[PDB]
Amino acid sequence: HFRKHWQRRVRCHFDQPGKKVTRRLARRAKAAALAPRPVDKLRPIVRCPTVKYNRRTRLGRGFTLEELKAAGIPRLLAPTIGIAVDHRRKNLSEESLAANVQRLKDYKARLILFPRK
Amino acid sequence: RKAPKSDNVYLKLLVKLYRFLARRTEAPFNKVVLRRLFMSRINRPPVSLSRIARNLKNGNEKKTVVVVATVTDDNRLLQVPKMEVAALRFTAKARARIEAAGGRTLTLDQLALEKPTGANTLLLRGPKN
Amino acid sequence: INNKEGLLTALRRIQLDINPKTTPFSFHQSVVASKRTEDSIPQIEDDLQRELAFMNQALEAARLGRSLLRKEGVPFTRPTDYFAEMVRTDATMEKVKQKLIEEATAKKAAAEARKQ
RNA sequence: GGUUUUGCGCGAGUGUUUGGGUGUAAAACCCGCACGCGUAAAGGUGAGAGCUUCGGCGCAUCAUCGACCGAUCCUGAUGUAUUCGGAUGGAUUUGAGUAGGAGCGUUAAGCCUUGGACCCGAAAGAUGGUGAACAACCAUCUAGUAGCUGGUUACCGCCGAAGUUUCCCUCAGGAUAGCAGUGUCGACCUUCAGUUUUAUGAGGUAA
RNA sequence: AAGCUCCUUCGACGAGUCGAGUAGUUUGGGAAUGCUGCUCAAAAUGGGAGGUAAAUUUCUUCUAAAGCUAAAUACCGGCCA
Repeated sequence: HFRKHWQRRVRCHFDQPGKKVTRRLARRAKAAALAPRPVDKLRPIVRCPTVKYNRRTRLGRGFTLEELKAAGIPRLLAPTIGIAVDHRRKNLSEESLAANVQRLKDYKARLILFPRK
Repeated sequence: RKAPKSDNVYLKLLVKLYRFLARRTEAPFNKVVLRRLFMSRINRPPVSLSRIARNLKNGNEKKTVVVVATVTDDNRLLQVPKMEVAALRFTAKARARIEAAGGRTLTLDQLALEKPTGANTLLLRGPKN
Repeated sequence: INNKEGLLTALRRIQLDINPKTTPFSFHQSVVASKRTEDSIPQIEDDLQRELAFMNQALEAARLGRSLLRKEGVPFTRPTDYFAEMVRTDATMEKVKQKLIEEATAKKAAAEARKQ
């Protein structure tokens, strides 16, 4: 499979450790900007779509509005205190709702919220 | 032959030991062990615990199993009998399952000291291809 | 399910009269083979035996239809003076002549190369 | 990117290096979930290395008789929702099937395919420009490609050929076997032999 | 000025655009894979795309024809190291 001019389109990766250093320094810069805050936002537990991966779960995009309302977190405050919100996802069942609500109250139990001024 | 193809220095130590034995004793066992020590890895296929468990059946349960290869664990074998095996290498699960059953694990130099001529031994080869 | 009497009565609701004593052969133009076409084919997978069995059934049909049309007097033989349009365009028959002549010269070139 | 062999680690598993952590900072060290490949979803008899308490036990492998399965050929059970099912006895059955796993990763060497592809060597064709004055030149695609030449870099040692059988089809050719070599298995002067002898074949051919 | 709650009140969502026929071009891709040109030219419990032999198109999942937006990505050039 070398029918085309592959010489002009070879990508080497001699900058792999340098890019790893760059990524770690970017994370350090994020830490410097957000000093007591975590560098990541909280994300829900979701089930993998297909039948092949139905058994396992992973991290989602953001919490459903029903999950936030059931956990006692208002919708507008949630992105400002480190929680990700996804308006597209639906719960569709009482078992993902309970799991992500438990995740949200676990996050609330370990949060140090500071006053505005 | 004249030299083993292996670069393992302990393999060459075993080759020197069994050269001496084959020369200074009239035991065909030592000559066969030396010949198999000269042989390559593909010519020394792994012998599983189940194949030894089959061959340890009639009156050989009191004999010492000699394998010039690596004994591997077999998951198909549910119960491991008591066995005294002398081999080049043992995998971790195979050695653990042999010692957990009350059996024992040997190297070839301990065999050469305990059984210099191979009396009451059971020479076993792994399946070809 | 097989509600058989339902299929018979639905056929009766939609049957036309097919009786050789009442309607002529040209009306239906339908002939049914006597052989059931399951004994002539031992296994399904071989194409040659299945195709020759279908050939046998259609040849039986063609013979009996030709005999009945000869009894009827309805014209059967398409004559050479009758020119009509074709089922597929004459480009397609140019192509099929082209492959026949191509394999003909391929076979004769192989034979000539074996002679040479 | 395939394939054969030697070494090595682990082994029914194997592969840390996409990435994350860490660092004395392109090194070294560590690994959370995946993913790739592989594995999963014991019979008789006879030889046979080796062992033997001399009674025998018998590796790997081979031969032979058997066993089981995907599926195929009939016989067509209890049963069946009443139109579904296959129980028993039989087959010259197959398989890249089972019958106590061998693979994964890496290194070294050899071979094959594609990239400029061991080095140098057409006529061409295309794109975009420069000039004239009755197609030419320039740069690039382009290290274009086809055949066919020329050339292809120290020493010593050991082993060493063929220029043929058969098959198929392009003509512009490959495959198979042969000659040379390597590994494994089985015996081991048992056995083997471009040979004589004995019997034997076509020549009773000469005499 | 702002967020939330409640409800004997309301809730406007992009047209020579979808789509049909046809000619090119392109793609692994005739539900034309996408795009474009010509002719015709929509809807409102609507429209698009999928699932399904399962008894009829049951069900599922989104809203086109207006627009903005950092990061992870590329880099034979620029200022350097």
